[PDB]
Amino acid sequence: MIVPVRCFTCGKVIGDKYYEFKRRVEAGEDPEKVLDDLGLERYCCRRMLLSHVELIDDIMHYRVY
Amino acid sequence: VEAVYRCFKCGREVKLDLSITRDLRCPYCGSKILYKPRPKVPRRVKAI
Amino acid sequence: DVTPDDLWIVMESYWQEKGLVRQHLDSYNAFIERGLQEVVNEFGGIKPDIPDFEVKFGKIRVGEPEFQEPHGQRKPLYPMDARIRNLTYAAPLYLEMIPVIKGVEQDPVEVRIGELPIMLKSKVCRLYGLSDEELIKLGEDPKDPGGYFIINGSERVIVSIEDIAPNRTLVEKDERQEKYIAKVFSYRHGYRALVAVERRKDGILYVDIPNVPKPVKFVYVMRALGLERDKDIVEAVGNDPEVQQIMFDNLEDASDITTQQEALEFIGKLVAPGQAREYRLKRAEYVIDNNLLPHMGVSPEDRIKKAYYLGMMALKVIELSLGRRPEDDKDHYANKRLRLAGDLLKDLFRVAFSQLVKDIQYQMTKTYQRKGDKYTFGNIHRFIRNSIRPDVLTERIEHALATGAWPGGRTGVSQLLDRTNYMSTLSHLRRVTSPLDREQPHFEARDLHGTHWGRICPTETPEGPNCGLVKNLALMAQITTAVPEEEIREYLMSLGIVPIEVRRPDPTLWRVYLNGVLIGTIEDGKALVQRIRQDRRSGKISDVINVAYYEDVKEVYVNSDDGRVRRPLIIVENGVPKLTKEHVQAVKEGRLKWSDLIKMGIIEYLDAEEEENAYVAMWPWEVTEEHTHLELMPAAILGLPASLVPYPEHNAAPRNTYGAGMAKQSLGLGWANFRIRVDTRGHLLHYPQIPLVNSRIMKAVGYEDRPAGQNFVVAVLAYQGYNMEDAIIINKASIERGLARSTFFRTYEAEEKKYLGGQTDKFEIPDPTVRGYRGEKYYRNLDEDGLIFPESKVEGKDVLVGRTSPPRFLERRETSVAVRPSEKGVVDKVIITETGDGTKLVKVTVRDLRIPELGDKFASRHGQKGVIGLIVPQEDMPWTESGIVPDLIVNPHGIPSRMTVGQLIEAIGGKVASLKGRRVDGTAFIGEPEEKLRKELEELGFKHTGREIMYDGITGKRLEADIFIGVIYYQRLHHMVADKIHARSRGPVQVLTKQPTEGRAREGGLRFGEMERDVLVGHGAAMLLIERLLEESDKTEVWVCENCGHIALEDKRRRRVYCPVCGEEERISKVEMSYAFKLLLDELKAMVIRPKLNLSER
DNA sequence: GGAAGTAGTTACGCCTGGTC
DNA sequence: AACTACTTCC
RNA sequence: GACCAGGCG
Ligand SMILES: [Zn+2]
Ligand SMILES: [Zn+2]
Ligand SMILES: [Zn+2]
Repeated sequence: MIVPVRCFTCGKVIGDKYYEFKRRVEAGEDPEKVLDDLGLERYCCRRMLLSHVELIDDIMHYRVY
Repeated sequence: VEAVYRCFKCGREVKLDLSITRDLRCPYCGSKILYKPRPKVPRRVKAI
Repeated sequence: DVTPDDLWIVMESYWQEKGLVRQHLDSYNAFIERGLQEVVNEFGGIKPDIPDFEVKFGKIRVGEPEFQEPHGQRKPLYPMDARIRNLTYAAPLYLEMIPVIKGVEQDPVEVRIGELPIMLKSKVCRLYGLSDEELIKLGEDPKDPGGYFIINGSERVIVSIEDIAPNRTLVEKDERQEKYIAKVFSYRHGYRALVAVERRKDGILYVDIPNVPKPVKFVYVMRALGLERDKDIVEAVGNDPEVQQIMFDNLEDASDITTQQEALEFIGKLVAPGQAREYRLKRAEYVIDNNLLPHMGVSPEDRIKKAYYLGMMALKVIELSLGRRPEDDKDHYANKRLRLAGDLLKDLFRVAFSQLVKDIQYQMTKTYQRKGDKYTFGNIHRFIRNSIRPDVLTERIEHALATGAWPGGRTGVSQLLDRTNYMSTLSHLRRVTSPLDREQPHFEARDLHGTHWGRICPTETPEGPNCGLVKNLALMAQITTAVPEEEIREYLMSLGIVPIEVRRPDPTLWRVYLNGVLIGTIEDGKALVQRIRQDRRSGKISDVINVAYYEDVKEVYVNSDDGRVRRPLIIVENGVPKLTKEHVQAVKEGRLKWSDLIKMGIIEYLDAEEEENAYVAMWPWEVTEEHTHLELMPAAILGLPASLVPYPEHNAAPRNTYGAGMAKQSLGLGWANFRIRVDTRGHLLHYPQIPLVNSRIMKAVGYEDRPAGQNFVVAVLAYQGYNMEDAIIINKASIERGLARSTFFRTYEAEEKKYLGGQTDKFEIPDPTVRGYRGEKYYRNLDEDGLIFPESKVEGKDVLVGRTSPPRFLERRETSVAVRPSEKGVVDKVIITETGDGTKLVKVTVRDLRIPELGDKFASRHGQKGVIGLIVPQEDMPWTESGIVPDLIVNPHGIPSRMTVGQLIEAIGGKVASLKGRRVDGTAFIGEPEEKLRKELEELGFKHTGREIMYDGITGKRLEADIFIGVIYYQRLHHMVADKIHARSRGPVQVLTKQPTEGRAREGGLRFGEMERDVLVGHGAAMLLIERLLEESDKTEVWVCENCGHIALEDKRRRRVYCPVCGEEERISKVEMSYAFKLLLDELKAMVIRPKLNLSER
């Protein structure tokens, strides 16, 4: 849905890094280099950013009022 | 009894009484479906 | 040559142009475009009992989806409103009537004959051809593929039925009487006829007709069908000398007894027993014209063609007798045609239209007789309009769709659509079922056939009774829609085929069969087949046409029917495939589409018959001059849930089946529309994730936009014996951070029902003076209107819609709606609306947060099911030298017995994907090899085996062995322990048997069956058996008259006990027995049986 | 002795929903 | 359906 | 209450 605030495994905060990672990867930079620059060294943290889906945009359209 | 109701297609509020009004419809877009709105009261939620 | 990675582009284009539900949409669009008018053309004009009046039928027209308000008019209706207000998403159906007054036709009148339910996303629905934003504005998920119906607010999907090919004769051996049996299922206007011929052990030929109670000698039927001459019969059946002799022997004993004119009478004796000779003749000719080979026709002119077809069937059974041909396989897909939504709707509409036609005839006759001819001919339009009564057809169709019981013996045709997630819905929309009974051991029908390759998924099938009988389509499968047969017949005849009337079949002449019926004869049948396929590739012949030949028996089969499962292949000619690199580039750049490639003759569609003639290669480097086709993508032979599994060829087949079946039960964002959707139950994983090791097919289909599951860090070690026996150990810190979190939705419904006489019920908070009043605490959250405020915490047995009904006790009774006794949550949404009839309707949705706990079921894509055996704090979990803590631990003892190497390869691939920052391709046969993954893991700085040095959290020292750890995509299934736990101390009982009710929803009791009774007996526990089966179910006391043995009567008014049968008052004593046994005594005293009871002193 | 007919069975729970 | 076992006409 | 369908071991 929306990017998790913390890594499920070790609790490192990765909420802010997702949008930077997405824009840098779309810019054409190497994903490994981007993830290293962001500070995610453990592959548990890299799993959180690499496998996340922004589903909030696709469901914001329907309101419950 | 006048009750606050919210339309389905449009989000703007509609006022009527179910017991009296035989026909329920938003008198602006003709929508038969309405939402009972959330009361403006505090709700305590445990963050766990 | 072309890389398989380049054929992937073409396959992706195939899935892009045509969705995953194209079979339903194609069949239903064909039904609407031509099927309805075809049915109405079968149903000739209504002729009533009027002197000079009858009505012809014009053109069927279906309008836009609209709903007639009870007090308003036909407003436009959209699917969301249809599925929220509990309506049926249907459209008006209009039929023109042509009145024929004394042989002349007046101006037409358009009358509505009923409503026809509309399948979503079809060419008549309001969602057709709408952009994503337009569908979103209508409160719909643009990812939804349609292909289903909405009937009374519920989504119904019609599952295709794997029937036997119609009008095709199959030969097989009885193996009991040494009788060769050849049967055909002739279809005409929705009616099937099982015409079979039989060569018994005596060498005589017998024919079976469904409505003829006894078999009849074949020559008798042949002569009854207009074949006067014996030599003509012998020539027509066959020209081979051995067959000629067999027919001569079979015909001498027939001609010596029954001639041409005698055969009809002989059949009439069995069909219509009695002395009425004219009635016997009428019944015999009726069962000949209608009940024997109906597909040939019902007119006497079609009798002769029936004779030719019967002769061909006899020739086939004789050839089987001589062993010149093998037995016909019934599981071979050349012999099975699917029945889709279009044809099933056609049959159902035919039945409903027959009902409507008969009803209108009755109404017309009655109204004419009961008001003469004053206005029937003065104004015929009103006479027709008032006699319509259109509700019959719509009620019949809607009832059939809602219950699923089709006309005839078919049941379960329409099933409730599964909306657990994306995979479940799409797989349900791509499902195939067999009509065979699930109880019987259909060993030949429950096994995988070689013809299933590319047509049916080899691994996705349910466990248990339905195994093998319920099948799902392969991703490359395409199901045909029929083309007009007459044009195909004319083209084939123009190709050089001469009809059998002019030229008779000969051993050196090819027998050509179109659509399973023999049409003519040609020489050099291979040339005809080559010309046919060359014409099809050139584009002048439609795609649906398929042709095959058989050198063994010199037969050319041409198929143009509907319901054939086909697969696409690349045409290979002279060792060079037709597809080239420039075609792939054009497809990639969007200049070329899949239909274009099919039209140019680059890619071909083959069913089982044509594939029999093929020699298919599997890889481009395997192509030789002898190959006829090349496989577009061998990984597309799997189903969709089966394609979810990564590295499926490194797993055992049972585990692949388990994983494919469990992929349809996972939790995730199945549809973005869930918030405003009203559904009985639903789930929502709070943080779905893309599988790090995933197939490219999953991205092409769209599973990535609706993922269901998460990537876990999995360590394979034994930990405190709490993951023993397929149990799973999980991390508490991971759960508390959102791992596998989910929310459960339930939607309760309350309707303000309007009873007869104006006695309505009311939405209100009931006063305590009403009967059946619950506690005043249960109405705590209710509003004065009578509805619970949203976002108000609701626990078990709290009411949501306070409701009171008119009294019917022998004050107003209470019928309010409360949550189920074992369910809690928060009121997410309360909507109010109006029903179809006009009564008020309210839907209340309650959401319950389900944090994982002990007992919740988790599964991986490789079939490793398990429940949480323990929830361990993070400080107790082991950790790796790289700082990696598992989110989940699995016992190694579950790996080797199951032989799921694919799970280990997926763990390696997931670790490599996380380290690289690029997801790993795990496609079925072109995915990244395990050797490459191990080498890459080695180069990334980790051990190539995937084992890592781990430390014990409890004691702090490193484990002796290097622990295998990786990233595996685990999914949480909807089998939560909160939805299954049940306990009943004491509660309601059934009225009939006084035993506890059945079901978790109604405080039911657990059935202590007879198997448990034998278990208790084998232990010697006699008093425990008494306590479990007598005290705790239905213990009662009865009065028995010792003199007679009947049951004595106790008069509570007179305070006396006596036996009415004999009038005894002193020899009466109590006995103790289960109420079920007293009921049994009652049912035995019924049907006149006397169960006299003898009593003993204890 | 056939040679057909006829009848009698075909695991145990459990859960969900939907329609009568 | 697919097995058995009778039954029962032959 | 009994019918159907889908699952679970
Ligand atoms: Zn981490
Ligand atoms: Zn409105
Ligand atoms: Zn007595």
